[PDB]
Amino acid sequence: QQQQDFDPVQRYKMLIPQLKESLQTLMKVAAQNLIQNTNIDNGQKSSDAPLQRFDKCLEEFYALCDQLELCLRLAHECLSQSCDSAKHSPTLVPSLPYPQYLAVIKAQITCAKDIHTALLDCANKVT
Amino acid sequence: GVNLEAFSQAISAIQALRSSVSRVFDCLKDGMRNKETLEGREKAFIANFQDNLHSVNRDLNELERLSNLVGKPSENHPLHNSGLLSLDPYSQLLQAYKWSNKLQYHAGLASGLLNQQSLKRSANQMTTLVLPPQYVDDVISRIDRMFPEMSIHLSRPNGTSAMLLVTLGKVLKVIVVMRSLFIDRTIVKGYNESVYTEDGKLDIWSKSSYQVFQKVTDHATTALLHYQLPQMPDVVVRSFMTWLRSYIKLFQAPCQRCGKFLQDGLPPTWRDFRTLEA
Amino acid sequence: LPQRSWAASIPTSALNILLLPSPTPGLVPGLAGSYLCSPLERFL
Amino acid sequence: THILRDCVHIMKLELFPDQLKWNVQFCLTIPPSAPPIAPPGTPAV
Repeated sequence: QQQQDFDPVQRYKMLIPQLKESLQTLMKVAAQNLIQNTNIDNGQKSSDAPLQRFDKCLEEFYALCDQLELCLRLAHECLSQSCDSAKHSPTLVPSLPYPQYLAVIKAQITCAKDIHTALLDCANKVT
Repeated sequence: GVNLEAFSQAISAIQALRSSVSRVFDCLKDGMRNKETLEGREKAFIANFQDNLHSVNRDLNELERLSNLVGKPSENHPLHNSGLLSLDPYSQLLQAYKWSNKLQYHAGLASGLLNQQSLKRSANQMTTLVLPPQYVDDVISRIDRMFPEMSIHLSRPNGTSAMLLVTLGKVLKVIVVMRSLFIDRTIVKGYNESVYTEDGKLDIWSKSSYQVFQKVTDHATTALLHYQLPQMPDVVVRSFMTWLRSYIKLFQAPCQRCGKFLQDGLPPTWRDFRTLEA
Repeated sequence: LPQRSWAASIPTSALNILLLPSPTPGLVPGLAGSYLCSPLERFL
Repeated sequence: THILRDCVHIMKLELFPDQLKWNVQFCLTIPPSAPPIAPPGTPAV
């Protein structure tokens, strides 16, 4: 249960700055840890500043990237489905009754199955 | 519209958005093996960093996106789901919905590669290539008129053979008097110079123009004599119509200046350019 | 031997059996349902 | 015994023990032959 209006566009748009700032923060903490260890090995007791362990931040960056990726994949699936439905199915959404639509769908499925069986028999006879 | 497919590319974009940062840390996974030539290796690091800018480009990619939304959300696809449990064992059809597409797409390649034919012979394996019924002419006429903004007419006052005339945005109408099936022996003129509606008394021939469209007429004759495929005359006349459509502008002038001659046109390669050069 | 509350890299033909949905949701006494139901699918 | 009727109906439909032995069973929701007002989400009672 998310209830995000199912619209991916503004979601991705509003989520982009999160990726930006998270990348900024991870680069910052990485540079901090770098200067810390470079003062550790040869410097002195100077790096006294408890920062993030760089594990949680990087991993949550990966996780938000993951969430945006799955959202974009869902958006692509939705648009592709809309496209092919528009391309190979008439517009009847309450001018044909739903039983007629279901019957047409079943008939098309049967014709596709017949085509598939014909091609399979052809491949069999070939071999 | 069809801009949704662009989002697909965007997908790959964000894919790099992951890989990029990995390619960053992998580059930091090890130091200088043996430079021995320069310290651009470190710059190489920044090089990978440069590709991170690509991510910002992704945000820019949305500027061209989001043209407009279509009405009737969900596009009638989940209407089947609204059915009762009886309808749910139906997804198969949707699968075929893609499959059929793949089919076409497959043919889209297959037919393409069918272009390189291997018919070592075409005779001594059998007929009546001339179309018997005087109704397929009307069929081809209707198929051509299905094209928009390009009107076609025909009267055939000579006899069994086909006679037709076509007009375009300009007054450069084309009169094609050919046999039953395939187009041959046509001519072109401009600005009522032919007037093949009631020229003199009928659709006259007059075999003339003021030395401007003559080259175009010869080129069209050549195209007719060259596109004569052994079968599928409908494909032939459709190709002829598409070829004729390419002169609706007569504006550009590449690979030369617009002063070489009276005009410029010879597009059998699906692209017009300066004539007298091919 | 004991139980836990966390998942940490459990190891595992088992995937093949867990995938390719079978038409028998476990017991499947045979009441109804002409649909290939995957074990992971019905678990989720 | 209000649910018992539908219970026995669904049981006889699923088991066929010993619409005149035809397809008569509806325990789901959002039927297509319902009065068209809006695509239902969870019409129970």
